[PDB]
Amino acid sequence: LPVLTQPPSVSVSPGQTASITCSGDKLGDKFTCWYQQKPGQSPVQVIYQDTHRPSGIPERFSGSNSGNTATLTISGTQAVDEADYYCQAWDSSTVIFGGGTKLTVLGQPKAAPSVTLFPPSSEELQANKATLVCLISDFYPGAVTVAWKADSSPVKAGVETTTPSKQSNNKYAASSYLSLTPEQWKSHRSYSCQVTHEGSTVEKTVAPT
Amino acid sequence: QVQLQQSGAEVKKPGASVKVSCKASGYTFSRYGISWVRQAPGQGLEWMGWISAYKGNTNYAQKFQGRVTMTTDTSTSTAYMELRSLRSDDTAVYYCARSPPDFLGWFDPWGQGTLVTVSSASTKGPSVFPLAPSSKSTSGGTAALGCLVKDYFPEPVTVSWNSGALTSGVHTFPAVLQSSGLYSLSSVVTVPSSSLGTQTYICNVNHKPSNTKVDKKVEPKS
Amino acid sequence: QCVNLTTRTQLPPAYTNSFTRGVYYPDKVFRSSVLHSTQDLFLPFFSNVTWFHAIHVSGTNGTKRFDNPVLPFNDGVYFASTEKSNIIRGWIFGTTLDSKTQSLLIVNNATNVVIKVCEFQFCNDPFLGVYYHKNNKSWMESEFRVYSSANNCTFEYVSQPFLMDLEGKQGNFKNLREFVFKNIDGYFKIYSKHTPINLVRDLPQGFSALEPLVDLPIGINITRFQTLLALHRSYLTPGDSSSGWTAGAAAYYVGYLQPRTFLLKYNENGTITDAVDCALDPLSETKCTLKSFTVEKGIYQTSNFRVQPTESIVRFPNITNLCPFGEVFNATRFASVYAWNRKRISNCVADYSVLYNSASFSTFKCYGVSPTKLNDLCFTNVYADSFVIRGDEVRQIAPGQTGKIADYNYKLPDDFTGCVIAWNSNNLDSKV
Ligand SMILES: *[C@@H]1O[C@H](CO)[C@@H](O[C@@H]2O[C@H](CO)[C@@H](O)[C@H](O)[C@H]2NC(C)=O)[C@H](O)[C@H]1NC(C)=O
Ligand SMILES: *[C@@H]1O[C@H](CO)[C@@H](O[C@@H]2O[C@H](CO)[C@@H](O)[C@H](O)[C@H]2NC(C)=O)[C@H](O)[C@H]1NC(C)=O
Ligand SMILES: *[C@@H]1O[C@H](CO)[C@@H](O[C@@H]2O[C@H](CO)[C@@H](O)[C@H](O)[C@H]2NC(C)=O)[C@H](O)[C@H]1NC(C)=O
Ligand SMILES: *[C@@H]1O[C@H](CO)[C@@H](O[C@@H]2O[C@H](CO)[C@@H](O)[C@H](O)[C@H]2NC(C)=O)[C@H](O)[C@H]1NC(C)=O
Ligand SMILES: *[C@@H]1O[C@H](CO)[C@@H](O)[C@H](O)[C@H]1NC(C)=O
Ligand SMILES: *[C@@H]1O[C@H](CO)[C@@H](O)[C@H](O)[C@H]1NC(C)=O
Ligand SMILES: *[C@@H]1O[C@H](CO)[C@@H](O)[C@H](O)[C@H]1NC(C)=O
Ligand SMILES: *[C@@H]1O[C@H](CO)[C@@H](O)[C@H](O)[C@H]1NC(C)=O
Repeated sequence: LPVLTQPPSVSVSPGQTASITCSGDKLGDKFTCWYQQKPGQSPVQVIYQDTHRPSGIPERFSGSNSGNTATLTISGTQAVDEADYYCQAWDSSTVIFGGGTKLTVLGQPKAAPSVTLFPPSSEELQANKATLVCLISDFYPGAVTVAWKADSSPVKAGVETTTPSKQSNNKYAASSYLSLTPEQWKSHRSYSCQVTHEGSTVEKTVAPT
Repeated sequence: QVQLQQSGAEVKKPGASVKVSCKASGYTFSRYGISWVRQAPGQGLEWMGWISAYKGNTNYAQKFQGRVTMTTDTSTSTAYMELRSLRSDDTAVYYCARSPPDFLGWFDPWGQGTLVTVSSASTKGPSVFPLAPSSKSTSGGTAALGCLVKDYFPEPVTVSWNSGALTSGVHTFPAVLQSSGLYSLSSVVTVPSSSLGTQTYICNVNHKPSNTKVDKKVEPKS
Repeated sequence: QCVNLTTRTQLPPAYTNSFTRGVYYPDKVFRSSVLHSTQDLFLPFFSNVTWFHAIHVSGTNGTKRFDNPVLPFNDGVYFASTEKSNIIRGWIFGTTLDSKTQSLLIVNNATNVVIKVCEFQFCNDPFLGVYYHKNNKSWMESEFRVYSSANNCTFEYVSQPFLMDLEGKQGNFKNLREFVFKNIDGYFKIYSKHTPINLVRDLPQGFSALEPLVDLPIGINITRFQTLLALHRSYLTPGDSSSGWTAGAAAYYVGYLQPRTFLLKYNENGTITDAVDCALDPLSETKCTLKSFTVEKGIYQTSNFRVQPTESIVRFPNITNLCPFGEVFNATRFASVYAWNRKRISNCVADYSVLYNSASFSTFKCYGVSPTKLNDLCFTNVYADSFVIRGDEVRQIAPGQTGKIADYNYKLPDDFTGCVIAWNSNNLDSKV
């Protein structure tokens, strides 16, 4: 699998040009299509075969494909061009779809994701189980991601992550849970939840007692 | 003018088989192809496979090889896809796109998609723990405490603070759906660090499909 | 799976002049500077070779004018093409180009040639669909754009390709390819030649013989043929229609063979370097009569002139006694079956046609001689026997039967020669 790597979020102020890069291996002997999916609808094809655009798509979407990256470019980004954009590569045998890219027409000031971390309560310790609780809030551009840490290493098992949800103030919130047996809870001297958001990162940490 | 109408919002159990239909109108059905695309809720698109409407001629992905069967019916001009041996991880939205009769591209019109949900929990009451205010949650003038209400199926559940008294800092986070099939959530509120144990902070948990009502006090760690 | 491609073009095909082209070695027998005259199917010199414009492109938004007709195959064809591309693949030969008749298919791809005699189901506009890989390498070539089904498959052959590209070509030169097809005595013979030429509008002025390629032992009845062209898939549209296939420019030359006499001048290595076609003009008939390429002054007897006669006038004498059969076939009272009559018809003019076509006879069988050839033969005597029998006893009046009639009433010898005539007579002979 030549699997295409594509960034999770691109933030653009109203009136600028957005550039989405679908980079996968090879990708020069394959044609690439670009699809647009608004939230709650079926996707819409916006670029079919390597800079070719169908009728009905306005004259600001332009594709490109050269080397090991494909590129979608929107010029003069309005508020209606806010959706998910998928990159797709086909050959004689199979078809690969890339990851998403949520584009956002910054209608406000980049907020800071307030993070808050909680260790497993005492009753849960007596309950022969353990759960770490990482809450994220107020981070208006919603492309947050999370990573979990035992004393020095990253962990990738026992964690669940909510998709971002819009609050009343029209910013976002999210949550993640870490499953642990209490003996593993006291095994490692401390854990932490880190969140990355627009390159920036903030992490919080808790140690057992 | 062209049109792909899908069918159903099926709910199955783990182990059963599902059949989705996609009916075309507005063009000559016999000279094109149909491809199927999956999308898990909150994830990206996956390619399932492709069929040509001329004479059979399937092409499946290797992840779904041996599980899916796609057929056509040009007399009524519909297309069917059948998945077998369903499990959790297969609950998704299934899309039907009009591809060419050859060369495996061009997912243009995208019929509206059917949501297929697998599972089986019925109903269950919540388990509650208090997440104590701690110095790791404390910072300067304020410190946060909350209540974790987990493992329940019947989605509408509510947690209030002090019978509805505190509205400052009280924030209930969206419930999360685990692999076990049960929901879970945690509601937290910040309160001045001078007031760790001083006043009353009791979370009132009410589960309306069931009849669960429990008040849990949150106090600083021992 | 096949496409309507044919756009109606008002323009007719042009005509060029085959100066001296399409000559081949009609046999495997090394010669060395021997001036040899041969009567065979050749293309006549300075004949009228049709220039077919196939796919051709005009630039307004890009319009291809597809017109690829089915042509007759009279006695063999001379085919010629100056194509830089690889747009001319093989041919289809046959009688109906359909089911219920066998057909022959020659296909050249980039590494082999494949020849099938089979029972095809060709479409109205057959072509070869080619697919590529975005690095312009080949992916697949579907022959299901030619036919829809191919069953009952008799002959198959596969070898090194007939036609190759050889691009580059020393800067600015063109590669003329010539083929001669002829199907005689159950064999299908193909002759070929490749020659480099410069930028000429037509066939060149030189001389080049054609070496034989294959002699396929088929036994196929061929009266029509058609040319296969290769089209590439466009990938800029999902549909399979005429907008979904791209094409270059294609043109070829077609002339027909005729039985002529050619004087061939061999080389010392075994190479036909020049030739001349007898007939045509007088000078050439003299060169053929002398067996030379230079005639010295003189006067030479070259042939003969014989007026031709039309129609055949057959004169003869009138007619009197055209036989009045109207006594034996028109009697008021016949004769019993146990004492039949016996009339000995004699010298006269007998017209068995008035009998044969009278349509009043329920049975008219002839044994020694079929009926229509009676009015063209002469004998010594005709006898006519007459009687009356039941209706279902007429099958015993025949050579070699049994029954109460043929046993002892009237017996016919076993090498009978005449004819037996019988008709119903219920109203005359049966009475209440
Ligand atoms: C060119 O033609 C030859 C002759 O048919 C093709 O070779 C055959 O390919 C098929 C599969 O495509 C095999 O099953 C046969 O065994 C092959 N026969 C021989 C004699 O090689 C060849 O694939 C064609 N090439 C292209 C690019 O179409
Ligand atoms: C190949 O040709 C043979 C005859 O040459 C076909 O056989 C005939 O089939 C029809 C119906 O299928 C019968 O009514 C005839 O009696 C058959 N002929 C004889 C001589 O028995 C055969 O069908 C052809 N092959 C295919 C695939 O159609
Ligand atoms: C080869 O096929 C052709 C078919 O055209 C035969 O030629 C005659 O074609 C006309 C046109 O349809 C028919 O009306 C005649 O009946 C055909 N002739 C005969 C004798 O049937 C031609 O005869 C065929 N050759 C052989 C050897 O069978
Ligand atoms: C016997 O004589 C009759 C009468 O002369 C012939 O009948 C004629 O047959 C022709 C052709 O069928 C009819 O056009 C006439 O109309 C018939 N005659 C009459 C008077 O109508 C009959 O052909 C004779 N039989 C033979 C064997 O010559
Ligand atoms: C064009 O194709 C259609 C089927 O696609 C067919 O019905 C029609 O007869 C074709 N046109 C001609 C002139 O044969
Ligand atoms: C070839 O035929 C066309 C008409 O069919 C005629 O005009 C032309 O003169 C002919 N060519 C020769 C060389 O006779
Ligand atoms: C492939 O060929 C087409 C047409 O001949 C040309 O436009 C294209 O640039 C070629 N691509 C490569 C990679 O050579
Ligand atoms: C062919 O003939 C030419 C002269 O016409 C001679 O020079 C040459 O040696 C011969 N043999 C070959 C080419 O093998």
